[PDB]
Amino acid sequence: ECKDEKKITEFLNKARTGFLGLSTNDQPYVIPLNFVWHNHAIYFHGASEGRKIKMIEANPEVCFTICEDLAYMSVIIFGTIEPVSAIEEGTEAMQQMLDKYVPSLGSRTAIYKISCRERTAKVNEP
Amino acid sequence: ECKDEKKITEFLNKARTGFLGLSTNDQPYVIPLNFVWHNHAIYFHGASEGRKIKMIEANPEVCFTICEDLAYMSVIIFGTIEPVSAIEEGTEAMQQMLDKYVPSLGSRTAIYKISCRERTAKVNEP
Ligand SMILES: Cc1cc2nc3c(=O)[nH]c(=O)nc-3n(C[C@H](O)[C@H](O)[C@H](O)COP(=O)(O)OP(=O)(O)OC[C@H]3O[C@@H](n4cnc5c(N)ncnc54)[C@H](O)[C@@H]3O)c2cc1C
Ligand SMILES: Cc1cc2nc3c(=O)[nH]c(=O)nc-3n(C[C@H](O)[C@H](O)[C@H](O)COP(=O)(O)OP(=O)(O)OC[C@H]3O[C@@H](n4cnc5c(N)ncnc54)[C@H](O)[C@@H]3O)c2cc1C
Ligand code: NA
Ligand code: NA
Repeated sequence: ECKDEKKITEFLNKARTGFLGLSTNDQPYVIPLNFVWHNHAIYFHGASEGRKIKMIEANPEVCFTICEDLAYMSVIIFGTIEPVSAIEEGTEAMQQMLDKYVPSLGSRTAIYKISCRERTAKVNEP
Repeated sequence: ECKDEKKITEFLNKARTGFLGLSTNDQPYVIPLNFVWHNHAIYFHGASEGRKIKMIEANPEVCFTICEDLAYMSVIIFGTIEPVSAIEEGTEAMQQMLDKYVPSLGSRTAIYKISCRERTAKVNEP
């Protein structure tokens, strides 16, 4: 039931893959995504078309769950998602990603931002 | 947009962690779980108390997403979840898990079963 803000941040900076949970009606949908943790927020680059985007336009309340090694730590982030229009925020977040992953989603894409309303972390046995 | 039933099965047998997506109202909740793929279904052992179980009793329509290495493969499973009362199905599934993970959730637990109504797989670049 962890609460060490530096450990979590380190984890959120290193973790490669996160799982975005959406729902319209009572029908959940969970997809893996590359992401960066920046500001007090999760950003990812994504095609601005698809099931994920229909659901978001319908219901921007989302969940983002990350879980990995360095016993297992898992973080869950609740908040609301929205596409980024701020050019510089958008550009920072993109550079932050290349730096993270590299130190076609093709036609029409955008940067998306989940504002961290609530966050919970846990360390787990097996 | 893969469709090789043997490759997927091999993947579902080996993958360590899955992500269970639930919703009540328009509020998603995603948690990581140990699991086995058996029958045409996902089973896991879990405490029969907690947020996960309140939501399930309210809305048994769920999503289960698995994503890992052996380029990246990701599988999404849609279906309905329910606790297992069948003693032998329950016992097979439990043995299947020990064999998978080992070849406190404490008080009150159960085996849960997501019946695979629909399944989709994908292989991904980065
Ligand atoms: C490790 C990894 C990293 C990824 N990183 C990113 C990224 O940063 N940005 C990004 O946009 N995408 C990323 N993806 C793919 C991401 O899941 C896509 O956005 C998603 O696959 C397509 O989204 P959609 O809802 O618009 O798809 P749609 O094409 O509209 O999906 C419709 C149907 O296709 C199936 N489906 C969709 N996605 C998947 C999936 N991933 N696996 C199995 N079935 C699926 C579902 O059954 C769904 O109902 C990554 C995937 C992996 C595995
Ligand atoms: C890799 C790994 C494997 C796991 N395998 C299993 C397993 O097979 N069976 C099992 O029951 N559990 C497993 N867990 C833990 C699983 O997530 C628990 O069921 C869950 O953590 C508690 O479920 P709940 O909704 O009843 O929790 P509750 O205690 O009722 O949760 C209430 C609040 O706690 C927070 N929270 C709950 N779970 C997590 C979490 N995992 N990470 C961060 N915050 C959380 C959320 O903010 C939530 O709103 C595993 C976890 C990890 C990381
Ligand atoms: Na993972
Ligand atoms: Na994973």
